[PDB]
Amino acid sequence: VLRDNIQGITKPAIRRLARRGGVKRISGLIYEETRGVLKVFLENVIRDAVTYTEHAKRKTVTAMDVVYALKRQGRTLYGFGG
Amino acid sequence: KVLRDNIQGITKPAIRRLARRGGVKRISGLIYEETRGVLKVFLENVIRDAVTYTEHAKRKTVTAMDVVYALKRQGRTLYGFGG
Amino acid sequence: RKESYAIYVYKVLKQVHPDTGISSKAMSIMNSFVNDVFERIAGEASRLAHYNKRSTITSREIQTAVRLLLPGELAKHAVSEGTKAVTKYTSA
Amino acid sequence: RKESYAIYVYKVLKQVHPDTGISSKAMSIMNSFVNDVFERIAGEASRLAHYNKRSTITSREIQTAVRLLLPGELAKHAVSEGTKAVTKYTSA
Amino acid sequence: SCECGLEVPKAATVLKTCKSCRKTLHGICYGNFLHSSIEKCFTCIFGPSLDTKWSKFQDLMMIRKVFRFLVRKKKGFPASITELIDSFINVEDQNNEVKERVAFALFVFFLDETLCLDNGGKPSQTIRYVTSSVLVDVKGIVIPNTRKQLNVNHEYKWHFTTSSPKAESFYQEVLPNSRKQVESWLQDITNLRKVYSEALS
Amino acid sequence: TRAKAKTRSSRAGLQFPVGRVHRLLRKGNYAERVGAGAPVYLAAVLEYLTAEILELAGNAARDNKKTRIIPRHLQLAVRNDEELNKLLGRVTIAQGGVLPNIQSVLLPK
Amino acid sequence: TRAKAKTRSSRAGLQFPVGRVHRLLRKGNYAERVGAGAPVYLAAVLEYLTAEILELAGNAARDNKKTRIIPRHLQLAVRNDEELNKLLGRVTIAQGGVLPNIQSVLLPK
Amino acid sequence: PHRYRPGTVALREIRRYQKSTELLIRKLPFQRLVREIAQDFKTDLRFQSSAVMALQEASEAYLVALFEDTNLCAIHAKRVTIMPKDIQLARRIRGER
Amino acid sequence: PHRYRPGTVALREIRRYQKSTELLIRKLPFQRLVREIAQDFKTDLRFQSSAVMALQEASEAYLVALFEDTNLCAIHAKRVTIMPKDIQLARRIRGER
DNA sequence: ACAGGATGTATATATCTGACACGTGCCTGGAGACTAGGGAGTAATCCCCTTGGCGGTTAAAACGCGGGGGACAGCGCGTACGTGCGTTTAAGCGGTGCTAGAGCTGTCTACGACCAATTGAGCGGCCTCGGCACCGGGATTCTCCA
DNA sequence: TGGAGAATCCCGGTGCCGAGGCCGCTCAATTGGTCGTAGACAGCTCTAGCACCGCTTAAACGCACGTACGCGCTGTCCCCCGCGTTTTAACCGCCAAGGGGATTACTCCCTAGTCTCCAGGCACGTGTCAGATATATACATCCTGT
Ligand SMILES: [Zn+2]
Ligand SMILES: [Zn+2]
Repeated sequence: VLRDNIQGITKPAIRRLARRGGVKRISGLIYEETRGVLKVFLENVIRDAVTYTEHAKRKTVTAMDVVYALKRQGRTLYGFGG
Repeated sequence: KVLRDNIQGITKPAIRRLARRGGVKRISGLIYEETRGVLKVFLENVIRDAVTYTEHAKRKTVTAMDVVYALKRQGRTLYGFGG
Repeated sequence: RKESYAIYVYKVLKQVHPDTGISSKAMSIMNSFVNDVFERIAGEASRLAHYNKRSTITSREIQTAVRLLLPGELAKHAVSEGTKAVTKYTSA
Repeated sequence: RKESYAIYVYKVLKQVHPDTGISSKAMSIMNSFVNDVFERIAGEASRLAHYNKRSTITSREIQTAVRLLLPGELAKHAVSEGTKAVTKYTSA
Repeated sequence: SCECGLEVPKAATVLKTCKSCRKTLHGICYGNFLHSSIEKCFTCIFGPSLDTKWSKFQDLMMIRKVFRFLVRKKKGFPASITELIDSFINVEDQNNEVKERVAFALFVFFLDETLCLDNGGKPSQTIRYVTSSVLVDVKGIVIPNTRKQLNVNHEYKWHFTTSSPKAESFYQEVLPNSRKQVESWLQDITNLRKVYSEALS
Repeated sequence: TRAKAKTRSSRAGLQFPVGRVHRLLRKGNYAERVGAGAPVYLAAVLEYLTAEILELAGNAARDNKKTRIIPRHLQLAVRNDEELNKLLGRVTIAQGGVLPNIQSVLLPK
Repeated sequence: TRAKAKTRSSRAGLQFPVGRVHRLLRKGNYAERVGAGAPVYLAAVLEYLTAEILELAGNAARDNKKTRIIPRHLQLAVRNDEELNKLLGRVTIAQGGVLPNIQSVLLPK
Repeated sequence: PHRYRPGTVALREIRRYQKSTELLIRKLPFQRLVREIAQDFKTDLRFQSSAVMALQEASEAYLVALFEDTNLCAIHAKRVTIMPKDIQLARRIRGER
Repeated sequence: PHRYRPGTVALREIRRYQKSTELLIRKLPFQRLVREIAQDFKTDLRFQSSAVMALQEASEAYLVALFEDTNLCAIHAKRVTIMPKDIQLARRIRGER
């Protein structure tokens, strides 16, 4: 059983994402709240992906299952099959 | 007859009533001019699609269902008028 | 000859509140609500069959589409209601 | 046996830039672009026939659906290209 | 209240009104006017000397009634004569006199080429016609030109039209205008009655 | 001979029609064939959601001391509930109004 | 006998297939019947849009002194143009990056 | 005289207009604006009575929801009055601009 | 020593990371997080290699776009640093919260 | 307002290598040639709904003026955040080994489409009464200044 | 901390128009039987997912230092709110003329269905050149003292 893997998203990694966004100076409480936002995003997408898998009677999650889940929420992705 | 300068029909007292329902307590003096510009852009997009549906059916009258279809395409569903 | 759900909505109202009425304007809103939900579920079930290369819409497609649309506990109670009706229909 | 638009996209490229290539990753993105636009236009034309109680999809449905989706001058140039092809096909 | 004096089923016609005397009128009796208000009716135009009990007036009303009913139905002639009679006349008011009047109206229609019999095809190549099969059940129908009766319990193909090149004006115009027109119409009705009497015996 | 006639709704103990729903699915360009149990499942779901809204609307009318439901009462039921609010998140109800809400900073002190 | 065989694309002077598009429309549950001129109209529209993107992408590659098109070049063409940006307003392109942009207030003074 | 202090009447109007469900724009002036705009797309058009009413219902709902987002932006900057730059920020974040 | 003044290096990193197209999160730690979340919905699941890569592409694009809206809110209040209350306002206006 | 040291970035040259452009063989799907029937266009008629004009009464928009309080700029202070250096740690890469589940054929039966005859449930028309809006009067409460 | 005064709430009596219930009938749902194909079930093959181990070095981590950004406090003054007058146009009845939507039979051309057959497109090899990787050099920008 895996546990406490949310800490893998380190402090230096978050700063790199902010730099590409165009942020110059960062507070000290940003890192804790960013982890919470990311966790909520993944739960919604993964829940729909598993639902497609069970309907097809399979035990492996494929790339097309992820693409269909994203499109339903309004975020189309180009590049991975489709 | 050609209509003109009807955007001034939206008076200053009317805009304040809309702001009060929104929950606004104090208003600046330059809000009224910019609000008229925002409303005009909104109507142009909706009316353009409504006329397109009318021409496809070969009619000269705009019906209530034409407006409902136009709103739904943009992502604003309306309940109450047919549909 | 036009069709609507007005007759059937009124029957459900008498089971919940036996002595409450409804106005004509509110009746139109409820009629539009039923048509809107009908198209969401039916449209989603159509794509499920296309992905898996099937030619039939069955109870499985309807059940899966409900879980994708309805949020939280609404989906949990809706599934039990649908399953309960099908087994009773098959027996009789 | 899988189908794609890779053969046809490459022909168009040689008309515009005669001496430019393309990588495999970029080819996949262009393939997904064509399928996406196909479903938007075809899906919209289906609803136009349903509203007017018709059973056929003709050139009028395709033309109207283009003007609803494409913005600004893209729609203006697309209509002329489609009309030009149909009249040439009818003559021959 | 109408000058026809009979009762019409609700589905057959649409009600109208006169502006002056403010009384209900039959739509089919006046030619299906555009608006629901009419300035003057027959009583207003003619005056106190208009006796509605004259046979000519009743025959005129019956002819106009039948023509307007057939025109507004937009389906041609019905299957049987009794079906038409039951459709636009109540059962209680149905007697022998109205049957004779209907037969006279049918004879007049046949005379003016409004209603034509099928020989080998449609009569005209330009004027629109509607073809239907009619089973004859009543007795007393006379074809004008051939001067022969029609057999009972037999079916024939009939043609019907609206804009005949030659038709009488008393069932073609919409509304009355003056008293001279009405008396001319009555004289024409008298002449048609004389012709029918001389052709029947 | 023929043994009477029972509606398919009665065999399932429902109030919403089943025969009508089956016809709409077939003449709607959804799929080539339609199964037998699909109309029964879909009819039950629609009935459940309808009873959910009507119960909350009736409570709002009682608090206002009225015996009829108007569009204002439907607005209050949907927006106060959390699940129904998320479902109808992009829907406008005619003659509905808004919920009373004032920011705390604006209040007098 | 039979007089050779000409593709329907050649009769219209196009590069995209017409026979294939006709089959997809029929086996797609869109309508009961499909007209004859519909596939020709739709094929021409798809070809026009494809040539529009490829022309802009080729210019970007030339500015960077390369002879191949990579996903980075497709991103630059779409975002710089105004019409194409509005069309693909909710689309993510893998390995695309972002446009260079820095707010003026952050610059040193 | 008995003058109310500034801001007292304004709070009283907020409670009044959040309790009703009527329309807040004069009907006749709004109708003329709709017909003027439609002249560009096509000439000699006719409207149904209920068609115009549908447009007015959707328009007012759009503006009321916009003022709620504008109000939040003003408080974020420690102010009470709303200003034109608050409207522009709300539309930019929302995605319209 | 030759110490750069504060803010000089930060501007240099902005130009560097707006010019490349690589991923900015370590691949191995991200994979373990995905498998842990999926345990709740169903047990004993297997993933394709390209399935995990699709999730990482969409996740980073979501976060980068969020920081742009957060930056605009901070400037509206006459500040330079970003704070937690700026993230909350952006999500509220956008419609997620 | 400069000078010069110090650090970071762009340019020209020389070797490798694996991904892309091109050729060959094979077969499945699109084109050619017919026929049959029904889907949509057209003309004549019916009839209701949108548009324009006229007059009167009163609700609402427009204007003016006095104050009050909120927006805005300037200044000072304490500390949280950026930059640089040394030590520790898992990420990344190249192997080896094994088995679970994806993907493809072949056989056959239960299930959904389709047709003819029968009948009862839902739609349109009509009456009828009571739920709610309006008006007038008294009672209660919230704001403001001494 | 106390009175005035204005705004809001509560009760009873009238009347009218909209919601609820009944009936005729017609069209859509139900019952019974036939035929053909979609999908369920069983078996097999080989792909790709999982597990483990050793090694090198790049990225993560902890700590010292100080300067720049955030936050609180004070003073100006300008712009918006509240209330009384005067004026303009929305709102409500009634009437009239005409435009355009809806209905129905007639007529004809266009699309679906079927059989034969052969080129256009896909899967599989092969080599070579565009891009990747080091190295030496030239130029631009920052920061402290003058
Ligand atoms: Zn009469
Ligand atoms: Zn009269």
